[PDB]
Amino acid sequence: MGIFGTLYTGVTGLKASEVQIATTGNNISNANATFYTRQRVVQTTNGYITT
Amino acid sequence: GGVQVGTGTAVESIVRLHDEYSYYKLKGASNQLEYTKYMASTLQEIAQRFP
Repeated sequence: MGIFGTLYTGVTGLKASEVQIATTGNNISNANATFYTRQRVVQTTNGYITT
Repeated sequence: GGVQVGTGTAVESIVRLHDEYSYYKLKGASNQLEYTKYMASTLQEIAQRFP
């Protein structure tokens, strides 16, 4: 029953999918306006321990 | 979002080159050549008229 909570949490991870819609659309945005400088992507480090 | 968007591409409102004054050099030059050549055309022509 509590695991059901995991499912909506997964949806939050799925919403992480949506940004790559935003990124691809935004990144594509710069048509030949010859004055642009890019903006670019990141990935993060992590670590988690238990008792 | 978390980053501002300079949105893509657009066109500029149309205009003509900075300077004409060079063209002014010709406008003045015209008048004087317009003098000499016209004066010439008449004068030598006349010079043959009455030899």
